[PDB]
Amino acid sequence: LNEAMNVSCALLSSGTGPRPISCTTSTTWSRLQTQDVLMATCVLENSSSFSLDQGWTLCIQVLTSSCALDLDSACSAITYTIPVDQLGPGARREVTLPLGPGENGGLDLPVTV
Amino acid sequence: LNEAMNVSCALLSSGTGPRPISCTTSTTWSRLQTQDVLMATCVLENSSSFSLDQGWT
Repeated sequence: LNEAMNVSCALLSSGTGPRPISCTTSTTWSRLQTQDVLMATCVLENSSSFSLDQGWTLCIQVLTSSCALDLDSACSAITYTIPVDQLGPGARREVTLPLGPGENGGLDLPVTV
Repeated sequence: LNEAMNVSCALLSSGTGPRPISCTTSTTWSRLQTQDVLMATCVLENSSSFSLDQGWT
């Protein structure tokens, strides 16, 4: 818990550029069967010493085009979770989760992860 | 049909180089969510003049 307290103070306070923990998200184009699909590498980095012990998890959420359409959409959003296990200093792990065309180039674009 | 028979004869023939229609495969490791996957790209190439019009698969 003390490691968690130090980490939480690090993230929330110190209103500077470099935080100890970060998650940079890129986009990429990869080929599956014949299609091209978009991918999001979300790369989590631990630049500090605090070493996220256990009972930390990583909750990515991928929100489509944002508006209050009357009927609803079949998938308002998607969520993925991953338990982070050790993640000591300087380490990093990487998660490719797609955004790709929904069934007929079906990709409205602002899309926020 | 004539174009088909010509492609067929070229493909069945021996020339010491697979000219008319070739298909290479090549392995590439990719990434899906957490686990690395092994994919095979199969590139089909037409070198010769013969057009594979509708009817081939």
